Amino acid sequence: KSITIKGSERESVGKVSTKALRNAGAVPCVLYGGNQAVHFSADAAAFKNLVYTPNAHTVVIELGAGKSFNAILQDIQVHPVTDKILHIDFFQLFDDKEITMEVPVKIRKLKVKALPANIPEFVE
Amino acid sequence: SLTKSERRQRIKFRIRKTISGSAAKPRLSVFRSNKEIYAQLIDDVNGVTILAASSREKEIAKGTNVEIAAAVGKLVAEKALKAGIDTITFDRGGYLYHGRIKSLAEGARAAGLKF
Amino acid sequence: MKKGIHPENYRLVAFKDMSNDDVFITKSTAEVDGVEYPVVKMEISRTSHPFY
Amino acid sequence: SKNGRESESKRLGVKIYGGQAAIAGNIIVRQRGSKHNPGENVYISKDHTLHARVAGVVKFQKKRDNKSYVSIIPF
Amino acid sequence: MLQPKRTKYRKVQKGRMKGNSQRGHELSNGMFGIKSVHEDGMFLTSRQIEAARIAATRYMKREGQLWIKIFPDKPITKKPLEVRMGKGKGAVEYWWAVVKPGRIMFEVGGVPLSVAKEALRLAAQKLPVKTKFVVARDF
Amino acid sequence: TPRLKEEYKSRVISALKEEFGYTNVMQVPKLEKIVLSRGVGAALIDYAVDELTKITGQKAVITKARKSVAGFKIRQGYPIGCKVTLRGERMWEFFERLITIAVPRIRDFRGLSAKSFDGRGNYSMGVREQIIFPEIDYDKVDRVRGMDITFVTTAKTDKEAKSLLAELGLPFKK
RNA sequence: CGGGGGCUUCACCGCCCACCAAUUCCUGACAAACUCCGAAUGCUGUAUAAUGUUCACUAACAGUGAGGGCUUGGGUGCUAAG
RNA sequence: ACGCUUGGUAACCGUGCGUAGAGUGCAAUGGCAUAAGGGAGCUUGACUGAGAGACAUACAGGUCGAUCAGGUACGAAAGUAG
RNA sequence: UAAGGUGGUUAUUGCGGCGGGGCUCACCUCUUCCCAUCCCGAACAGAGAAGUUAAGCCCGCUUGCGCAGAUGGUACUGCAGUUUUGUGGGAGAGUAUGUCGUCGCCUUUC
Repeated sequence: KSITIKGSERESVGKVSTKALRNAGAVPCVLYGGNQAVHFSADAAAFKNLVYTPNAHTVVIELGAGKSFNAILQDIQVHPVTDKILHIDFFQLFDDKEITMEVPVKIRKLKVKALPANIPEFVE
Repeated sequence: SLTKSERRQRIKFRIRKTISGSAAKPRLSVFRSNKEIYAQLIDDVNGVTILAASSREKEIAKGTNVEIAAAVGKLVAEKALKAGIDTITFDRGGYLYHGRIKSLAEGARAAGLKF
Repeated sequence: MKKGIHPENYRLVAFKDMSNDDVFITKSTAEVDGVEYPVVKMEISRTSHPFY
Repeated sequence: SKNGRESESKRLGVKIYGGQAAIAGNIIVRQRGSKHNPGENVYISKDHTLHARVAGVVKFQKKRDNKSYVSIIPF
Repeated sequence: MLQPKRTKYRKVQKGRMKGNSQRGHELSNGMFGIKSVHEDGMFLTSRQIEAARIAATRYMKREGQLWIKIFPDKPITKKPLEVRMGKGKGAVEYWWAVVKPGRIMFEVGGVPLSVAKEALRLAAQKLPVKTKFVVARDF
Repeated sequence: TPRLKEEYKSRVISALKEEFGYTNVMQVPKLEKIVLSRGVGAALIDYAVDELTKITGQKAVITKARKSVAGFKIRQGYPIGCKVTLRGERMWEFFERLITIAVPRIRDFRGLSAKSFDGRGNYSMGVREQIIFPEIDYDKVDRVRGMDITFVTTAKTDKEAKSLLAELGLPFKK
């Protein structure tokens, strides 16, 4: 399966920017793997269908002015006392990298390495 | 360090820990080997090597290695006493001061090059 | 070697066997002269018994 | 109790730093063991104290597997 | 009771716990757990730990395990009564563990949600911390 | 001058050149040393030194201990060792006489242990010191204990090893 | 890997079975007297920019040497105490 | 770790792996393998007259220390040794 | 171009594996002499050049073990008020990733 995520490229990076971003229900995320790491922001609503689901998805990052990024969820940071998402880190996929992922077994999760288009949804 | 080269590198290290040389009074390194022993005058404070002698030239007569080393020492002494170098600090390069090394040192001491 | 520590009785001696009359001249530290050197008369040499 | 004893401090630490001037006999570092090794124009004493040899500017320049080599640039 | 078999030193100073534990706030090997949502650090003692463990184990008789992601590693002393202030530290009274806001203490893997909520609710009534019931994201 | 050195350099070089897929002459294994040692469980019993400097024609050493394990009351620094080393034509003569006489004189001598190799190419064999060696007279001896002879060679594998030995007088129980 | 325990028997002999269980690998995580790492601040030196004896030295004369509250970092005490 | 009579993987020996887990008389800390740890040869500088300059500093005290002169020990020599 | 000697550079420079080479380097043969083994020409020292790239050594490849390592976020923290916070500094760990070195001086060579 695959999900889509419309983000907004961050124009300022720092502490004041992150504070003003989290004071509006947004989540700063980073995406790396290609030419340079791109920092964007999600509305904290594109998730809850990618993070809290017990399945393996692939995100299609669309910054509007940019293009499809075809990322995979790699890193998540949560708050200790509130369980709120603080930061997400995505890994790009273009055509072939023998990417490594975690796939849930079907009758916890096994690590697999496969081409971007040859990843299984569940192993048996 | 027991491969006949690491053993010599250790000696060279604990000799160079105290032996060095400036433009005046440079260092005299020796290299033995199975044949054709070599010697060289190095300036460790600034890089460039001053001179170098070896038993490969039209000046050495064939014979025993001790006599060859004495001749090489005389040659390097006569070559170094041209520009004005009068003092040297003779190191060993990881070789015991006995035999060809001592012969080279005595051949250099019979000539000038106060050391 | 180092002269003055090792035994100087390390000479050439014969090991003439008794069964097959085989004489082997070796160097060891060991009786009397057999032909031209001391001799050690024994029972079983390298070629005396099976498994050899 | 049985824990009421201690000894006076030896006032160790780092004397003249790596940007200041010293003279022919200025103590540079007081140590317990050669953790700051001597470099150029700097020697070590019996008590592993670093002394200057000539007047100049101190320079630490940690190197060679994280080992301080205090030296003096003459001036 | 849970306590180290031996240790280097007998008496330990009573430090200062600054909250928001940045390590140990995620579920692993279990899908349900209880986490501290207090405002300051606390000392969980071995008696409380054993009481909560046995209370959670009497429920769900033989189904699933009970992972305890904590250990009472530090000794807390107490001088006897009717003694004036100061003749040295007192004898070690008990052993406790530092719990900072966000730390997860108990976990259950086997039982379903309907039983794992009741068991953890029954166990949380023996701890001196405000606890919330957390479930894993991959569930 | 010895027999086995000439025999080696005359036949065994060419023997090991074939049947093993070797190309260079400096690739065939050779015997480096025959160092033989003997332990002493007496923590003035150093007659083993004089015993060992009779069958080799070469002086031995003492090799004071290093570990101070109080189980045996060793008190590290004791004469418990002999450790006489032979790595020359002395070793060639000793190995010659050993393999030709007093090795085939053990009570029910069925050869040697074919699996006594340590995997690196060396061969450690222990003998029980009978009257086998024709250097002692069995008259003024205290029934000295055996030895732990060790042939160190140049061979790299155990398969390549044991061939230089089977090409010599040592029987490997087969 | 091996030791303790049940049956089979001349043979703690050749076996069959369940627990405490060396070494190795994977995870979760503690320490003032642990550190492969490691800040902010503070300290030192040079120059500059603001303020001008506030600095330093000599002589003479003193008093003080029972302190306390509040904020912060700690030890002890029961994360008690004006 | 692998081999070998006593000898037992904890005595000695042989071959590999082993940056330091050993040792440094005696507590702890710091340091040390290009050794401050171990061995062999020769020796007594564990000398005389002394202290450029610093670190601690109520005082009394304390610590490190470079050149020079007179004669020595080792070393082929540099050089080291108060 | 290639090799040998000798230095600077905190392993991105090391360890291992796979192939190639020998005017110089190295094994290699001997112990009368100089020299040495708490036993051994094993090591050191000397006398030689029958053989050899087998090894040491040098080249080319290898992300394998090591070593280095971001951007972003977080912890922590100086100053000001306070339940909140605002201004600056900003880790450690982890991820992507990089690395099979580089810079001089002499002698023989092309």
